[PDB]
Formats: sequence, structure tokens, C-alpha cells
Amino acid sequence: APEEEDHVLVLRKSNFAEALAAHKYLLVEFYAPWCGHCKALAPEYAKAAGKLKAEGSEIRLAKVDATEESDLAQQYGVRGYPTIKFFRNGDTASPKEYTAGREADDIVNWLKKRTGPAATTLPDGAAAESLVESSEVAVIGFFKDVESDSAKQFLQAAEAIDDIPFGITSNSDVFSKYQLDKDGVVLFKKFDEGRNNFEGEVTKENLLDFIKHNQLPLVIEFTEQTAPKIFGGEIKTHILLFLPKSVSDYDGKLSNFKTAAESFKGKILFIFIDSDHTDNQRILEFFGLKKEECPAVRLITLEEEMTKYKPESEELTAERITEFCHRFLEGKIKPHLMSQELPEDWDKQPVKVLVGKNFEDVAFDEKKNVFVEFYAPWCGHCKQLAPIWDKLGETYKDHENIVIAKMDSTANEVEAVKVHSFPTLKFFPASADRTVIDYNGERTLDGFKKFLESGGQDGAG
Amino acid sequence: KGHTTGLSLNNDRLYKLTYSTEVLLDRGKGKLQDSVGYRISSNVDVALLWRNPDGDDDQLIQITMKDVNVENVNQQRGEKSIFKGKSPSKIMGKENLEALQRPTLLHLIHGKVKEFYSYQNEAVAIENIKRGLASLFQTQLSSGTTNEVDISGNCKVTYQAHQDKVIKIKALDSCKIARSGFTTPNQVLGVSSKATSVTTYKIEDSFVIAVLAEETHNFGLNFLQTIKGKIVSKQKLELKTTEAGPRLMSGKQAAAIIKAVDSKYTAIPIVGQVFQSHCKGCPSLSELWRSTRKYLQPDNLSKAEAVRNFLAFIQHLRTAKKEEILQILKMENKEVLPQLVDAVTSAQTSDSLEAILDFLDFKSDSSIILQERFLYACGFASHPNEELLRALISKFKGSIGSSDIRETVMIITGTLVRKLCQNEGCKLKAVVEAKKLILGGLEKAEKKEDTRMYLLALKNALLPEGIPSLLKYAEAGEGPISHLATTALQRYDLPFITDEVKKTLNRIYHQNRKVHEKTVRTAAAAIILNNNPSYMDVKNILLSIGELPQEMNKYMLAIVQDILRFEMPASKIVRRVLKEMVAHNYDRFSRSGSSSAYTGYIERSPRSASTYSLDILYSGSGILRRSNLNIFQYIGKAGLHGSQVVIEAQGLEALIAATPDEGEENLDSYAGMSAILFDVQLRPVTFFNGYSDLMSKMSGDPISVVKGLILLIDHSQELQLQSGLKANIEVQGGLAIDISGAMEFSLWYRESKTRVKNRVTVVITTDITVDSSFVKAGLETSTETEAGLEFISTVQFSQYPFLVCMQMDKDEAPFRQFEKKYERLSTGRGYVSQKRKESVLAGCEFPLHQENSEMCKVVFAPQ
Ligand SMILES: [Ca+2]
Repeated sequence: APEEEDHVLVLRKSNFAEALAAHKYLLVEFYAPWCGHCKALAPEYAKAAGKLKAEGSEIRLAKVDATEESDLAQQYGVRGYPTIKFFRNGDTASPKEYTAGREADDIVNWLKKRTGPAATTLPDGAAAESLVESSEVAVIGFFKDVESDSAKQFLQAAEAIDDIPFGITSNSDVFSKYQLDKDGVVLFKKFDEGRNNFEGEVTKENLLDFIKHNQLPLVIEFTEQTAPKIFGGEIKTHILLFLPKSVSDYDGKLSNFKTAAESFKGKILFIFIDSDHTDNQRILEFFGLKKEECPAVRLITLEEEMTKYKPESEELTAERITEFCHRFLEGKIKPHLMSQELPEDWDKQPVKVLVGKNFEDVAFDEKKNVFVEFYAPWCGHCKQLAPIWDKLGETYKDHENIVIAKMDSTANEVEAVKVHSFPTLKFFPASADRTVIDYNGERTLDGFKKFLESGGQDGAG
Repeated sequence: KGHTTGLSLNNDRLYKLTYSTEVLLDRGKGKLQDSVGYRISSNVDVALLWRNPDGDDDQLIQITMKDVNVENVNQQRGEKSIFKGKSPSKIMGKENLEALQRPTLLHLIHGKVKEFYSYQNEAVAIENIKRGLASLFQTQLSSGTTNEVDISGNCKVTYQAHQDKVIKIKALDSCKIARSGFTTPNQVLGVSSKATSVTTYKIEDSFVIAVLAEETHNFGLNFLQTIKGKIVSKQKLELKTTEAGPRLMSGKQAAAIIKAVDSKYTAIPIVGQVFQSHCKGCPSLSELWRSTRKYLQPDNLSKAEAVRNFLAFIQHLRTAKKEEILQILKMENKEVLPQLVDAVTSAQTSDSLEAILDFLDFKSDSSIILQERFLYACGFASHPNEELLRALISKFKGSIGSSDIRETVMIITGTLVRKLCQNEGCKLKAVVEAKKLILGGLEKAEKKEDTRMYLLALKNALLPEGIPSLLKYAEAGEGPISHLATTALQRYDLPFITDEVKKTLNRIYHQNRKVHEKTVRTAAAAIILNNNPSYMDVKNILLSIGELPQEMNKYMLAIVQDILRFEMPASKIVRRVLKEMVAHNYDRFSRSGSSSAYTGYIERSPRSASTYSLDILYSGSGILRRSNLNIFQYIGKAGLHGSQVVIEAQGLEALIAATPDEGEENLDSYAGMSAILFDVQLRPVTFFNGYSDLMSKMSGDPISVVKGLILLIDHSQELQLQSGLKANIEVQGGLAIDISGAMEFSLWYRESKTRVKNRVTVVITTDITVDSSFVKAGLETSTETEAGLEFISTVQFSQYPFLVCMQMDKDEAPFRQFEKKYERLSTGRGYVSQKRKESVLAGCEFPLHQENSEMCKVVFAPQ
């Protein structure tokens, strides 16, 4: 009793199992009312549904509002919107995710690929040429024996991967056409090396490892089209080349990027983004970059937290970039936190100047008792404290272990301490553990001295 | 209960005892230092006069104090001693001393008091001392729990019989006696109290030979624990020896023997009785007000003296009568009168209420300002009751000249319903009448301005059976009314925001059925994220980011970032969702737009915490749509919504040559403000409505917005000490608010600066006193601070997106503590000692979101 909004079933929480029972084959679109891609796909979905209504059989097209029927979306592990899942009601234990194109044609062609054979038999060299030319990535299995063990392995890997067309040839003229003596499997693609030859034992498992690895291009341009592909993938480390289309020697610059991409194929996604484009301005702000600071590279990891990393060098030759990614992968690059430039003479005066770069080095020094003013440059309270804090530095300028310092909290990020007002005075004793003592006594030279001399016990516990 | 036994005496024997009682008042650090008080000592004769011939444990004893003296408790008083060179007679008065030394009869059955006998015409204070001493003779030699009447009233009492002692523990909370007093049940604004009463009976060879009783009273202000006090009162009764005593008297009934002993002996109650100080040469209310009024000028409400006078005057009003109050009101001018209305309403007595209700004509348009002050004062009333509710209900049912005031009445009725519901009075008659009136007034949908009134009342009353209506209105898509309903839902506790509630709120956020306003949608999502959101609840909201209109993406992102940054309840579940790259990535989390959300700490301790929260939704134009500032105060689990200040705007796009967002071209230009103060939702205030009214009012000079005195903390105890003395504990917390706004605007210069100055002055007073009528000891303290908080907004609007720099600035504040202890004699100055401390609390700025700090760098750049 669901409605046929343009010949498309409307499935709800209450009526999902009944309709799942009443069709052997069911294609469900999980969507959101506000979703742009779900809007763009909605009429093509209605077309393929309508075309199969007056010509189709048992395959029925359904849709669920995941923002209303959220139990369902969770139950079937929806990722983003839309998600299209194919249910057999012979395997209620896992539907098959649709990964192909979003045209109403691509749909029915994918549905028939469920009923037909995983690969097309290629009788001659012209049929091979055709298939290779049909897609961006194509795979041919050359197997003398079609009934072979090897060949049955390959026909399984070709049911699994649905976004690439597969062919099988047992004709020797085809084999010799692509230069294969023995049996084998070749992946063809319209980018990079163009051809990849499989090596080792012909297992379904070893095939997927080969295809998935070799199907991805070296470099991907960031666009509204590539974005969901990027964030849909499995690589959670990205390096971004901010490359303005107007820059001098665009091709040369991207060239070096493409080179470095090779050394890290399975490990780091190499992305370039047009720093000049209006759409990308928001992304530049996220990496704290200005149009004028490009070209530049930034590496980011995408987990519970997103963590950004900056190269030590500003040069963008293939070498420097590889050197960057290598040192990152080892553990030798530190997360990029906002920091000012450490002044040449940061320690010339009684009060030490700390920035984000050198904060942990000075403050969490085990042998030093460090007292830090965290301030904002425009604050009148901070301005009023400055002469007193100066006199405090002056008092301790020759001390054996006490260090008086200051940091502009608005211009430098520190992970270890949170600043809830300006100014904040925090004491970091000479200790093995990273103890921090908040100072809430009088803002007077006298109050400060009493606290410092008591080792942080008379002014704060 | 006729199986226990207490004291037994021998026939023809006179018992010779010593008796001592002393009281100490202390600042209550835990260790008693240099305190004030006094000791009353005497000899005591006890003789058995009669015993029931039926052989039952039924006796009549005679108790006499002799050689009564009054002395210092403090050993260092020296030449400052109030007792120097004065006889017991000169200290207490000839007639008092005689009264104290006249005998007393106690009729005991099974060791418990059956009747107490004394001379009728004696001072109350003195009869109390006698009752105090007599009460010690009531006891039990075996263990158990029971109900007893004595000086302390009718109390539940527990006896622990040991080898050489019996312990009498009195449950002071259970005592039935008529004593004035009150204390707010709100943990954050309240005062904690402990009362112990322990009497020990020392046993030798099965007989009592001594009685030691100690009573303690401890108070502490919850909010600030340096504000505390202690009362210690002790009693000692020791048997010295026995002598040959009067012969037993004969008779079948105790009553006949008493008439024969002396016919002036009358049965009087053993329970201690209230007595009034009886002021000698003290000025009247009008005389006091003549001095007080000098400090309560509208010009200087910010000075600590103003608040001091306000609080002091409230104490006087609490003893005055309707007529003298009404008189003062009637003769006062227009400028000071609002302050006096504050004071009179704060008094919260039958007489003060009737005086102000009489003074104020709700049909008048000349007393609008005072009508308001009256009604707000009721909102903040520290200890409201059914009588105050009844007065308000009837004012509403009566005739009211201004509809703004009619709204105000209904709004305050809301708070009173809330307060009386939290104080075990949810089923009181006037509460059920006001509930029907709100819930009912919200079903019968009348004019649009009437629905708003009821919603605001329900925003205060927070009745759970009102939730279905709130959901109806939140979903109605009725703009202003829909937001209101949403924000009201937002005030309810977590157990009321159920799945059905969240189901509705999801449809509002996601627009599954129809389009809703941005302000409504954001508020709905805030309630969801704040109330045990499911995985999918969070997931769907995260997935929406990047697919909504311009500023709404920025705002929702800011909401979520703030949940992570501040570890709010839903933190953990959000972090679960953030595991997935599809939801959490530099594309979805890269937003342009100005909207923000930031939570910080004002103060944090192991015990208490104070938070500030700023979240701002902008229009596509870059003009403010809705800002919320929230300040909460916490003590343990207990919370208090100290402040909320919401600013709304629409259709202001013409004030620059900007254009309204898609849809907003038919929206009339408007700016308003809605506020909560100390849990009370106030009546929202329109700054201007329509273009002609806007172009009509208008600049950069200060402008009063809210001005007023509030009695926030209010604790009162009247105590019957077991010794017979009278004790009073009083803790008052008053404050003066003085908010003022200024704006500079230049279209040609594309600049704007807004300054809102909140001037807050707090004074917290304590007063402890023990009175015996001939002597009085007191300990009083005053703590005061003159605080200041400023919010500044600097806008450079030449190019969208505009530069906005916001600042929250707390001024350096003076902090002053006062203490006065005294011992006094009913005439004379007595002993007085005063101390004064004066420190300075340092100022600061509070950071907002990092993007704000970035924009402040630019605004205040060196050139
Ligand atoms: Ca250290």
C-alpha cells in the first residue's frame, strides 16, 4: 500500500518488511529532503522506474526518507545521501550497494548486469578493443580454459566489482594481441601508465587487491563531482596541492605532484585544488591559507579529529614533496598549529616571549619553573598588567630555575592549556608530569613572589 | 506510654545543684576564637512536694533558682565588660531577678512533663529561662524513640541508654512550635543549616548526678562559603549534695496540693514563647525612610550604600503595619518611588502586600512604571506563597489599563506557579486555578497577541502537560509564535524531551512536511542535540551541513563544534559519528559565513562553576537575525539560569543599500529583545516596529534600559534555644542592576559601534543575635562588590562579509568586608568591636570563538 510518486514506491518504517516480501527484487534509494544530489537524481530515478513500469518485470524502485525513517538507514548502514541498495529477499542479510552512474539508463543497465554474466566473452581483437574503449578502466581475463579454476576465480572478482567492465577471452589471437604467452589478467585505464599486468596467484582476493590498487588515478582534481568520490573512498590521508590555474608553469608544477604521487600509491591520496576558484575560498580558510600564499601543499589525516600538516620547505619539486610525505609517514612531522614567528631575541629580555612553536619546549621543561601570562594584544587588563609582569621578570632574570614568560593566546594555539580569560597566569612547575597550577591571587608583584617562592602553593593551593 | 521512668527523688530530701548556661556567637571557621555572648549561673534547690498515693510513678517537684549572676564568656573583656560594677539586680532589673528566683513546680508522670506551674504575671524572657531549666528534669533511663513536649516545643527524641550515661538526642527539624522564618529551596541561592541538640545524663549507681546539654546552629551561604556563622549554647546541671527537706504534702490529686502551696500558682505551658525587643526611643518607619530615601536616588543606585539602605529598610518594613507603609508610599515623589516599591514588595508580608496592592491602581496610566516594578519584584520574591499568587490572579481577573502590564501579570503568574510547584505546593488551590488559566488560555485560541502572552507564561511555568500545545505551535509555521514555543520547550528538563518530542523537532529541522523559518529550525536542532540525541539524530544533522541556506550551515557547524570544544552531554555520541569520513571532512567542515557559537567558563572550582555562551545567527545580508547570550551558575548538580539576552532583527536591510534574503522582502523592519533574569523570563521589549516608527525615534549617548533593586538571597530563622534564650539568624543578598546602551552608526563610513554596560552591585549581609531581654549579643557582617560587565560590538561593513569584533569585558571591582560584634545591656552602648577589609578584584576580557579573535586583530591593528 505504498504510493507510486512517479512510479516509485514510498517505503516507511511500518511498511518496509511487507513490501520487501512482495518483490523478489527491490532497489531502494535512501535520500534526504534537503539533498542536492538526491534532487538531481529524483527524476532520472522516476524515469528508469517508469520505463520498467511499461516494459519491466519484477524489479521495483523504492525510496526511503532517511531523515524520517532513520532506523532503517542505520539498520542497513547508509553512508551519505543518496545511497542506493539492491535487495533480493533471498539475502536479507546484506543488500548490494549501487556504485555506477546516476543516469536513468545506467540504472537498468546495472540491473540487467545482475541477471546476465559478470564478464562479456571477447571472441576477437575488435571486441577487446571495443571494451577497452568503453570505459575509463577495463579489465580483461585471458584464460585458455573458461571452466578453469583460475578462470572461475576471475569471474567471481568480476561480479564483486561493479564500477568496471570485465571481459574474458580464451582466443589465442587476442592473447598475442596484448602480448600474453601464459594465462593472466590485464587492467587497462585511460590515464597514467594505461596498462597494469597482474602478478602472482589468481585468487578472487588477490584480484580485488590488484584492481582496487590500480583503478585509482595518481592525482585527482577537487571538484563538486570528485568530492563525494574522495570522501567515499578508504584513503584517510590526503595531501592537497593548492595550485592556481593562473600560476606560471601550471603543467610543470602539477608534473612534480604527479611524480611524488607514485611513491605513495595506496597510502596517501594526492589531490590538487584550484586556489583561484571562488568555490574553493572556504577550503583555503580551513587550511589557514591565502590566495597569495599559493602554490603550497598541506597534508591532512581524517579520523575522529582532522589534523593538518605543513611541509618544512616551501619548494614544490617532486623531491621535496616526497621528502615531506616520507617524513610524515615516519612520525617526524608535527601537527600544524597556528603560531607566530619566534622572534630572534625572544629570550633577550627578563620576560621570555613564547609562541606556539616553542611553547611546549619551554613551559614543560622538567627542570624549570615557568610562569606564563596568556594575553590578548588589544585588552586593557593585559595592558595594565604589563608593567607589573615586567618588574616580575626583572626580579627573576638571574634565577636558577624560575622563568617568567608571556604568550599572545589569540595568535598561537596550544593543545595542552585552555585560556578562559585575558590575562591568564598559569604556573608550570619543575616536574616530571605536566602539572599546571592556575594562579588566582592578587595581580601584584608581591602576590606573584609569594606564589613563586612557595613553589605554587600560596596563591593557589 | 507509661512504662519508662526518669528522675526519682527521696522523700523529705532537698537536692542542692549548680546550674550554668552560656551562649557563644562565632564567625564559624570551625574553631571558636574571639566570640561574644554571656553566661547565666545559679544555685538550684529541688524538693519533692507530693507523690501520688496510688503508687504510680507520679510526682510533683519544686525547683528554685538562687544566687543568679550574669557574666562574660570572653575572658579578655577587662575594662570593656558590660557587667563592671553592676549587681545582678542592676543587670536584669529588680522585678526580673525576683521573678527568676521565685520557685516553679513540675508535675512528672513516668518521668515526663504532665504540667508546669508558675506565676502568671512574669516577663516572657524570664519564664523562658525557668522553662529551660525545668525541661532538663524530663528524661528516660532506657533506650528508645518518642515524642516529648518541652521548651523546644513538641519534638521527636531518641534516647541511648549506656552504662554511665543516657544520651537524649533531639530532632530539631521535627519540633512543632510557631516560629517565623523562611529559606529558598533553590540550592544556588540558598543557605545551608545544621541544628544539633544533645543532652547527656551522667549516671552513678543508677541515679542521674549531672546533665550536660549542647545545642549548635551552623549556617553557610551556598554560593560563597566564607559567609557563615555558628551559635553554641550549653547547659550544665550538677548535683552537689542533699539536705533534710520539707515533709511530703498529702492529697488525692496534684492540683489541690498546688492550690494549697500557693493559689497564685497557675498552669503555664512548658514551651518557650516569643517576646518582642520593645524598642525604647526608636524612630518610626517615616523617620527611617527620611534617612533611607537620601540613598535611594535613581542617580546612585550603583553605590554599595544604596543597596545597604535597601536591605536595612526591608528589615524595618517586615515589622511595620499596612497604614505606616501606605503613608510613606502616598507622600513620595515620582523619581524615588520605584525604589520604594522595590523595597515594599520585597518585604513579602501580609501588611506590605496589602499596602502596595492598595497603593497601586491597575487602571491608572500614570503609575505604569510602578506597576511593572511591583510585578517584577514578585517574580524575584524569595519565598512566595498562595496569598501572593491569589493577589496576582485577581489583579488579572480585574481591570488593567495597559495590555503590556496585563501580559506582565500573566508572565509573573507563570514563575509563581513554577516556584510553588517546586515547594511541594503543586496541588494548592490557587496553583491549580492558575494552571487551568494558562493551559486553558492557550487552548482557546483568541487573538494573536493573546497566544503570545500565554506562551510566555508557560515559558515560566514549565508545566509538562503543556508540551503537546507547544509542539502544535512550534510546528504551526506561524513565525514569531513558532520560535516562542520552540524556546519554551528549550527550558524543560531532559526527562520531558522524549522521542515523540524529538520526532516533531526532526520534522521541523528536516522540513519533511513543510518549510519552517531558520530561527525555528536551529532552535529545534539545539533542543535535539542537547537532549540525549540518538546516533541517527546526530548523523542526519551532520549530513545536512552544507545543504541548507547560507548562514544556517555555518551556524549548525558552530553548534556542533561547540559541543566538541566544551564536552557537553552529546559530546560522546557526536564523536562516534565523526569517525566516518563521509560525515567529517574538510569539505563539510569548510564553511563561509559569519554565524557562530562559543561556550566558556566565567569561574570553575571543584564545587561550583559559571559558564557564558554566545551563539549568533546572521541573515544572508550579514545583518543579525538572532543572538543568544546565556550565563549559567552551578553548585554541584544544582543550576541557575542567571541571565539570557536574546536580540532579534528583521527587514533592516534598507538601512544600508542591501537587499533582503529570498522571501524576506515582505518582512517589516523590526528589532526586539527577550531576556531571562535569575530563572525569570521577562516580557519581551520591542525597540521599534515598522519603518516609520524606526525613522521616528531617531545618538551615541548612554540610555537606561533596566534599572532596579532586587532581593535575591533571603534567609530567616527564629529560634527557641533549649536554654530558653531567643536567637535570630538573618542572611540577605541584595543587588542593584543598571544596564545602559549606546550606538554609533555611520552609513557613509560603513561603521557601527555598540556598547552595552551592565553595572551590578551586590551586598550580602548576615546577622546573628541571642536575646534574654536584659542582655543581647549580636554578630553581623556585610560583604559588598561594585561589579561591571561591558559588551562591545565593532562593525566595519564596507564589503561583505563584514568585519565584526565582539568583546566581553569585566571591570576591576572593589571588594569590601565588614564585621561588627556586640554585647549590650538593654540600656547603654555596651561592648562594640568592628573590623574592615578592602581588597580589589582584577578585571579581564573573556575570549569568544577564534574567528572573533582574528577579526579583533584586524579591527585593532596598529594602523
Ligand atoms: Ca616546567
